[PDB]
Order: sequence, then structure tokens, then C-alpha cells
Amino acid sequence: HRRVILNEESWTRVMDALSNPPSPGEKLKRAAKRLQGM
Amino acid sequence: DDLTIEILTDDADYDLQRFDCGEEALNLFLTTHLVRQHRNKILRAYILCRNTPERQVLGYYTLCGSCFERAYKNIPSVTLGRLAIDRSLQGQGWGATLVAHAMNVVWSASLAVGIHGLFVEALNEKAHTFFKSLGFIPLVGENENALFFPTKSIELLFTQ
Ligand SMILES: [Cl-]
Repeated sequence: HRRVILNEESWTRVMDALSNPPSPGEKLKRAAKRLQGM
Repeated sequence: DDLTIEILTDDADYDLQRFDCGEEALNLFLTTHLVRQHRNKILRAYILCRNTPERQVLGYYTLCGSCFERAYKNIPSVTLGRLAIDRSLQGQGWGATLVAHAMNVVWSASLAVGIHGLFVEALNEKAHTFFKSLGFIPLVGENENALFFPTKSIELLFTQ
């Protein structure tokens, strides 16, 4: 329910996630394949 | 399968009273606040239902546009503030399928107006673990209940 996200060192974690985006894991890939054909 | 994921329909009726996800707060939100908050534009509500005229809801999620800022810059984003799956469906991976639906909505919206990521609210350790297993980056301290997923990772999910 947060429209104003106020960060601190969480800011660097988000900045790092933007410059080095995580590779989608198997769990999420399964969810995406289940969603594809529905 | 008989189930479908769709955005709440403005002039449609839904069977919600029977819904039970195990969390009393998420139930009451669905049966007393979800429909009016969607129709009053406070959030965008998406429903997992049985694709029958009766429209039996077996899960839901809510989205709203946001921005992340530090105590300098700004991050145009979308927050997934609520996620609930009915007890009858639990164990089949419907929670993860709803997050993937959410991510696809957020991705389409980034392609249109430019949104750099998805933030999620985890009110307990069970949800925090769930969002971590989906690849969300856990935030710390004051933002301990928030997890982040960038748009570039969402693009990777539906392009590779
Ligand atoms: Cl799940």
C-alpha cells in the first residue's frame, strides 16, 4: 500500500539491482510458463 | 483449467464472501474495501476467478503507481501491495502465477510510459521468503517489509 518508498542503504540495493538485474530463477520461469498458456 | 486472471470489471458482480486465504486482514479487504478502492481509483485490483457467470474469486492482487526516493534521485515504479490466494488453491503455485501476471502488467506499462521496477509488500516472514524465492531483492531497516524487482529482469522473463 506504499506510494512513497523512502530508502537509505536500501537505495544502493535498488541501484545495484538496476545496474545488475537479477536473472529470473526456475520458480518464476515456471509461473511465467503457467501464465503463458491459460 | 477453469481459472482466469483478469482486472476487476467495472459493472460485474463477484462471489467473494466464501474467500479464505488464512489471513483475516486480506479477507476483509476483499469483501469490504477492494471493489470500492478499485472503482474510486485508489488502486488497480486483479482477480483470480473460476471463469463462470458466478465469478467465484479464488485469489487477488492489487497494484498502484509509486516512486522510490532516498533521504537525490527518484524511481518511477509500481507497488504490488496485496497478494492473497484461497486455501483451496494453496500448494499449486497460484501466488507465483499472480506475481508473473503483475510483472507482465508492469512490463507493458514500462514499455508505454517508462517504469523502472516493481516493489512488493511483505508483512510476514512466510511472504518475505516467497518473494525472495521469486528473485525480489530484500530492502533493509525502515524498508524491511519491501522487496524490489527491476523492469529489465521482467523483460528477461518474457523474452528468453
Ligand atoms: Cl505459490
